[PDB]
Amino acid sequence: APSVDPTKVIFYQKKNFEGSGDTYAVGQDVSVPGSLNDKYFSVAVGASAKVIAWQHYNETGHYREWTTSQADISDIGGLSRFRVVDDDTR
Ligand SMILES: [Ca+2]
Ligand SMILES: [K+]
Repeated sequence: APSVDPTKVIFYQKKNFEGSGDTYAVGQDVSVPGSLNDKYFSVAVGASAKVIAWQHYNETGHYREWTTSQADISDIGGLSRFRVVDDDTR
């Protein structure tokens, strides 16, 4: 994965971290823009950042927690909403 600052994550519209990336940071709750809905397919995850992610905008459907970089997030079945939070198990 490309280098990413500890408190940040970068979403890509291709698998394997290809193409231009969109950077988000700890403290952001994001409903993905209409034009980018379901279009993110990999994510570089910074050392102190954690992504809480949902298939649907209303925080339902396939659910994921990503604490490490993901080369393929196809399995969430179309990413629509996520939060970037401090990377802590508690
Ligand atoms: Ca979706
Ligand atoms: K992390």
